[PDB]
Amino acid sequence: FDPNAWHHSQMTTLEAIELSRSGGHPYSSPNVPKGFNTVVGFFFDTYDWYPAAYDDEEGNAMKDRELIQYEDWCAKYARTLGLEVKEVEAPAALKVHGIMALKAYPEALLEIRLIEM
Amino acid sequence: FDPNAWHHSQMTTLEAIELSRSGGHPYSSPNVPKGFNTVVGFFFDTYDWYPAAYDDEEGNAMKDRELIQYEDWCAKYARTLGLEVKEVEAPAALKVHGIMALKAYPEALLEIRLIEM
Repeated sequence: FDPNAWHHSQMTTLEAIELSRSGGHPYSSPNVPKGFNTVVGFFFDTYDWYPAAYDDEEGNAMKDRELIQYEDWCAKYARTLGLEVKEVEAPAALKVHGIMALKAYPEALLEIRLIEM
Repeated sequence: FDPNAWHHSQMTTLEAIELSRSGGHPYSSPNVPKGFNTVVGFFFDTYDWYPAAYDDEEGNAMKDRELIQYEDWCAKYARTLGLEVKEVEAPAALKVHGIMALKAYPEALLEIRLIEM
């Protein structure tokens, strides 16, 4: 374990630790229109991120079987319900895995899937 | 057994039995636009109705605690999501309790609450 190593969250290990202790996370997208969020963003806005969360995935949250399911569900119901879906820039921690952009869904839809079910 | 005694579903006892045996129910509304349905309509379109279902309520399905919850849920999320909500004529089995109209929600919204949850 090295303190100075670059963490897969695209910051120093120390910075990752400070970020997690402050209740933050690295997976928020920039310039997300108000009332929208990405699945991964809303998930860690709700639940706690800890630096070792995606060690096995080398930081690629979008390999999480849990988050993939949520993403598939949100895509499905936003379409059948005629909801607006926005495209937003991926966070650096996902840009480094080849994900350039993410779908952002209405927060009410995320609330149903991520909190109620 | 009186086959011609009036059932609270607003048909003869015999008629209610025959309707139940054919997989029908008395709680559908007339002239519901395609892709919409009421809570009570969708519920019994999904699950089996039997004549004695609402003996205790003298046929007022909208006194069912479950169905009240589903209705409250759909009104809440239809509003927050900005979904279209239509007003439709109540079926006779509810007009007899003073309910003149029911709210009709998008079928996708009903699928979530009544089947997935």
